Amino acid sequence: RAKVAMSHFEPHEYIRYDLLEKNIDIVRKRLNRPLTLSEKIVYGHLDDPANQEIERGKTYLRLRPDRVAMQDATAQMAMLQFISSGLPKVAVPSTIHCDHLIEAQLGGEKDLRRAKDINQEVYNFLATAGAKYGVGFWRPGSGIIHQIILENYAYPGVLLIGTDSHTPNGGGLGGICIGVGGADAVDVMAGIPWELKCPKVIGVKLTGSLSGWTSPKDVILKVAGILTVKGGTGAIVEYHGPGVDSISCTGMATICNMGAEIGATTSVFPYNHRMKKYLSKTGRADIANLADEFKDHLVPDSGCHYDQLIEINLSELKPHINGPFTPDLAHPVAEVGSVAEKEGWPLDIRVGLIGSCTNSSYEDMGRSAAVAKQALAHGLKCKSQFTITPGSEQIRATIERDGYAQVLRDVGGIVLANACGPCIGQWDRKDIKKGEKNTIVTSYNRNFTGRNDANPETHAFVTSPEIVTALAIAGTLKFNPETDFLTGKDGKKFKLEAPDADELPRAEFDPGQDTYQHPPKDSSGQRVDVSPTSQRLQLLEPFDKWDGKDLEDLQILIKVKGKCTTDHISAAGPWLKFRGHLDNISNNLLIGAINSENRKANSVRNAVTQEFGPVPDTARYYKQHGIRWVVIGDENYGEGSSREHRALEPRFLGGRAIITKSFARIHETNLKKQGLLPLTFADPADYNKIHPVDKLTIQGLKDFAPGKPLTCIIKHPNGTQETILLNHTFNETQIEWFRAGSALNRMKELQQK
Ligand SMILES: O=C(O)C[C@@](O)(C[N+](=O)[O-])C(=O)O
Ligand code: SF4
Repeated sequence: RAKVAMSHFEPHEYIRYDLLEKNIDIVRKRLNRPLTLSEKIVYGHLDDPANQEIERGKTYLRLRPDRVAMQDATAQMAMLQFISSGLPKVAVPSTIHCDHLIEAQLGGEKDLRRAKDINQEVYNFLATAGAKYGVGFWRPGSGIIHQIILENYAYPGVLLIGTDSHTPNGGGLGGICIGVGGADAVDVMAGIPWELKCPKVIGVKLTGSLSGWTSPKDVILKVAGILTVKGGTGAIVEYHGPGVDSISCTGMATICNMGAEIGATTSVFPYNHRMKKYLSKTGRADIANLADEFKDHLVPDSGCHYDQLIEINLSELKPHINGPFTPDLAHPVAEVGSVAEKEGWPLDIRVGLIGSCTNSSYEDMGRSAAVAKQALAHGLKCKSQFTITPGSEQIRATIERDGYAQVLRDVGGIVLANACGPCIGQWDRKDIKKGEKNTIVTSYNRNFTGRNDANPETHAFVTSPEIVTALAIAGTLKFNPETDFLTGKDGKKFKLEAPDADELPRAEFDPGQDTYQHPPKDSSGQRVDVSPTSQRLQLLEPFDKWDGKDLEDLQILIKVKGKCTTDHISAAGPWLKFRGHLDNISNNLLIGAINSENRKANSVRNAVTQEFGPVPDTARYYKQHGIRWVVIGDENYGEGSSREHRALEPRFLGGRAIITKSFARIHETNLKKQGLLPLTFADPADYNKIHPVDKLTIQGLKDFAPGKPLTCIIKHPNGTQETILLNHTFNETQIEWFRAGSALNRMKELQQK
């Protein structure tokens, strides 16, 4: 066909639209119905399109992703498990991005230099394992994973998996980009088919066009409010309609990115002329030309069916700000000042933070600079503290060159290193004490309790970068940039004009400094060294195989009440230090979950000693004494970030099963991967039949089968027993993971020994 390379760093790996077309055509001859865009890309990547059972919401698809991307907080454990597989080289184009371990303290260069010294052991390990297994390495300072992927690796029609739940960002360039745990990335790096439950498809038809203060962020702040955080579970969100040509390519990436907050499998936009324009300005005009020739396969079929349709008229949409402790609590900016007042949310904004991969594009920085130049023209500067995170080195070098960084510095902003920083709590925040109630507004995406600064009483609101800038200048939520007046230096009242700015640089992007490290694909004789006394890295010891018996008289470690995110199960911030060390990071296990017994965090009753104490310590006491335990959870258990540490930590400390009303997708997959039993109540009311003191027996593991429920005997202290039924979503492939003790153990059994 054409021999067009997948990226500038892999000149030999060609885009296979011929394969994609061939597979779409085998499948549509079988289904004889129009296919949505996500169906064309996903089914076009099936391992076996002639025989695969295809039913939305029901069958597991065996897929062949084109590439794997990892960020350094999840890459360490993905690579420790790849190292246990014993396999010599990764099977597909794979990259590591070092963006999660650079703490914000002093700003830019200073924080990067400190991070490189503090994290040397870990950056060393990743660069060395990268050179040895043939994984490309983007050095600390290079940029945030999703911005480097949009700029270099995402293209129309790619199926990409990343060990990070905001991998959907890549949907802004017409690709299917899906968040997974590190063990799923090991399947694909090992060359074995990746499995994904066939998604439902929610269509969102966009009408009209954006005007004035409304930006692409408002489309997904509005959708999250409509769908709620559990509304997109098990579905891909597919944006379509005449209003799509009104959104820049980075804007589409913004909207696809935050679809992670409604639990969606991923989001996607159809190939159009805004993507073509972005591909040509990022050195990939040959890929835009090839996608023009396969354009029919990169847009939805006429008359395709969506399982749910939502319509949004971009011309009526007005600025939104969401939170404070969930991303789906939506408010127009115009009314948040009055709702805050009512609910007792601090009206004064201590810190305004722009950037992160969600909103650090050249157009986002240009629009924020446009608001900032107006304030400057009246002698004002920010009343709140103000920080700016560039998404990549190329964006930092280009906004520096075109003068936007200096405008943002002149209004009082501090430019932070090109890294997650305050977005996952890597922020040395000193202006408030812990427990001090305060408000910060961000252009980020998640705004859950204690995530930006480990203070549970910080009220974080997510909005667009131009609104964070307007509100940072005002210093209060009780300011609506569309209506209200500011007072300059000179005494005159003035109103902020709506920001206008170029979406892409008129000149080319300035690539900034050299940050990519290609693997020697020659040499590769590296020795990965993990010191046996390291506190940051530890090689894995395999988990135990199943004993062949039912699980009797299980102790409940904790029955959790309400929301239980993976930041409640395995907190980030300070614990990022131990992401490559399973025993040390297991000391945060479930310390944020609320115990229904006393409604406290990290305070559970030890059944033997009858002392209330920390959840980690109690689980290690049960493990030490041979007591197998269970977690009982509520709805959407495991919501959030993809970190497989939330599944590895309960396995390591002696847990056996997690029984909930429902699971978020990535966490449920991660639990199955590590040999635990994620089970749901066949009747959710049965959550109330189980009390912390009850013991449980799960029966029927001997004839464990797809679609057959498991029986659970609740043993009450007084001698009463109640039998209830538990559903599970295991197919046969996955029951083999459970019988072997984990998916990695099963893979190593298939290597003939
Ligand atoms: O797992 C991590 O490293 C944290 C993270 O960036 C990742 N994520 O999976 O969403 C987040 O947003 O919580
Ligand atoms: S922590 Fe924030 S900036 Fe980093 S990859 Fe996740 S969403 Fe993006």
